[PDB]
Amino acid sequence: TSSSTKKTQLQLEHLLLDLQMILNGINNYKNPKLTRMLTFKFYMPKKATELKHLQCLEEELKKLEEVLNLAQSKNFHLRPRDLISNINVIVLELKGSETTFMCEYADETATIVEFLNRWITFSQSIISTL
Repeated sequence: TSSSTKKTQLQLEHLLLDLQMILNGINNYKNPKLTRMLTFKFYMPKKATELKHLQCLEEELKKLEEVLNLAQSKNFHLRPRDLISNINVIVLELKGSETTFMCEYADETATIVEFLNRWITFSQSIISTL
């Protein structure tokens, strides 16, 4: 692979790992607020096959932050503000130069777990196809 491909694969892995960390940290037998967190409704991408589709993740990060404020502080090195800001920086760069592309959402909302599963899968998939 090229150097550009490799650094994109690296940004995507860093994105992956932070999304993974959030999901593991909230979705476990020990989190007494998981039930409450699952009541929130995340918008989902209609299609997520290309880096520009990360726009759909970006637009949900404020919501993600709000839900993460219910999590166990002890499960995260960073405060949710700082973790989400890091994800935001990576997403902004990975999605590419913003055209007239606002992203297209599915009608069905999803729990935080479904939402994070979608984006982790998306990231794993794109790494594999670069």
